Amino acid sequence: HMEAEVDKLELMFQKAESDLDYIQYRLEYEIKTNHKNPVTLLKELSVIKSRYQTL
Amino acid sequence: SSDLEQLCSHVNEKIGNIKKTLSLRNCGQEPTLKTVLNKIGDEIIVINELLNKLELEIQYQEQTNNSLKELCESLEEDYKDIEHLK
Repeated sequence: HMEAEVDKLELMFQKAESDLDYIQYRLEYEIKTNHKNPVTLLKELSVIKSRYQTL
Repeated sequence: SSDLEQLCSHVNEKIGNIKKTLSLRNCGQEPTLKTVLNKIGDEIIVINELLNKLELEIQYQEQTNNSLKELCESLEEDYKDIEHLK
């Protein structure tokens, strides 16, 4: 009974997961297919914002 | 950490991880972001050359203040010389 209801809830969550999983899978695909980045840009900006005050 | 909470964190991680891989796609594909990203990246190269210039101008500036001191020194010797004598 409620066990059945819960079986549903679990089923839904599992869907939501594979939903999310797909969205991700796609983004990764669009990403792979094309060819800077903010990551190294921060490191560079700290190297400058530092040796400016040093200098 | 409850089974409930642990689930949530599983969710937020999947959610968050998308949003990051999302911004990674946006910033590396969509043009308006991609320019402002190169505009920063270019302006890093210049603000880097502006450092090298500030580097030499410092090791120059010093070397004059060095001479502009070493002059001032010798110039209080030849005065204390003329202060004692006349």
